[PDB]
Amino acid sequence: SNKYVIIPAAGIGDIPKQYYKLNNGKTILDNTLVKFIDNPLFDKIFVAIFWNNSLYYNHDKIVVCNGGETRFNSVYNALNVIDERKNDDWVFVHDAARPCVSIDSIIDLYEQTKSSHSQAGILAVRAYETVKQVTKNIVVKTLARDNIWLAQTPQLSRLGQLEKAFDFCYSNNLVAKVTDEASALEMFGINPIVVECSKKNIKITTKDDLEYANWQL
Amino acid sequence: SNKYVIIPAAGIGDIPKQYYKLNNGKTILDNTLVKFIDNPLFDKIFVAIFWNNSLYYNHDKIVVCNGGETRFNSVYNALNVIDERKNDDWVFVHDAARPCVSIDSIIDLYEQTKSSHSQAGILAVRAYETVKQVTKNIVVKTLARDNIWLAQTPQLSRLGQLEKAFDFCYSNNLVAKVTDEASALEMFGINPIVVECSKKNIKITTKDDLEYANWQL
Repeated sequence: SNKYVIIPAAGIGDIPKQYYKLNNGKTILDNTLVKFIDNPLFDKIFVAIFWNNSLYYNHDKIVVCNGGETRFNSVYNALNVIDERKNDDWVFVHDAARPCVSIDSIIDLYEQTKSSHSQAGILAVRAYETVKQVTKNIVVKTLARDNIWLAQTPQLSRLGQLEKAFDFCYSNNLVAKVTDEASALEMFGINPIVVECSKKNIKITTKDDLEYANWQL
Repeated sequence: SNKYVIIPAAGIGDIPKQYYKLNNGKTILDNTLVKFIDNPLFDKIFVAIFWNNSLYYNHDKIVVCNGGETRFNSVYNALNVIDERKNDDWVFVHDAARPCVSIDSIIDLYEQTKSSHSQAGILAVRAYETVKQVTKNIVVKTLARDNIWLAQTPQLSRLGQLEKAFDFCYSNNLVAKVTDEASALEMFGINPIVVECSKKNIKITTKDDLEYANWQL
């Protein structure tokens, strides 16, 4: 089957953070697109968001499409733009700002997911710190240990089932409750496997993990 | 009032990970003890666990005491060993393996906590990644966004109320449900404030964050 990557734009929730030339004059989005562009495992990459002058990519593998109100919508759109898509194709949804994901992790994810009952999987890191929930800088609830992970991307699923979960969530107005790809699947009744990546795989939100990203290399 | 620091041993759950000379021949525990040893804000530090030959500290500010079956117990013990303790003293419980916490954060925590209704506070980082819960490497549940933080230490509380929460949790067999200091307080009916630290403040569990720790410096 074919392997597709969807890379969403996100501001949820002028000049998106993803046009940020970080180190080596290398745009934060472009550095991410690299690991999938230069990899024959991925057939097409759907970048959803004036992209003429982004500009680094009017590349063969790259297909641009219309981002939406939310991450969910951008991914939904991207799915809807995959012509000649088949139920058994593969979709990796990935953060525009994670150019630190390792190849070993992506491979582990694909293989393990491919042999799973679910046919869905996410990269994830285990949570050893206590998860709290907070209202107005006050701790309102706490989570009992220990089966807790923070989800990292790529998140991977067979295409057909992913589209059905998305249609299900959209048509039932569960979009706001949707956070990652896995949560859409779970609401649809599909529970993805978890594949441990490295804490080195982080999303670039702050100036601090930007530093981590540079010392990363 | 007096400011006490409790630093627990933890293996939960021969030669504890805390006798690990990391960089500069500087033991992971010792590097942590540094930020509190060399700071006049802290009056005494209780290190709970053959400590003669640990060895770097038979120091003035340092008091050793008997660690327990769990982190809860080690802290409980340490509380019970604070002679001349007063209800309005302060207790910072801190991870033996976080020598990366910044002074600014500790100060922010103390001040904000001191002027709060709770008189308890924790350092914390916001969670932007989706929190999952997992059984047998399979995602069983997911958390709806977005009021989610991972708790980091120090965790800080007035002494009296902390002892009452601990007595309450012990005497009601809630110890296994206890994860951090804040969770003991919450079960006691006290909700701590949250003070945002930096993602740079991490616990040394892996070889990867050990690398982060060295590039940290």
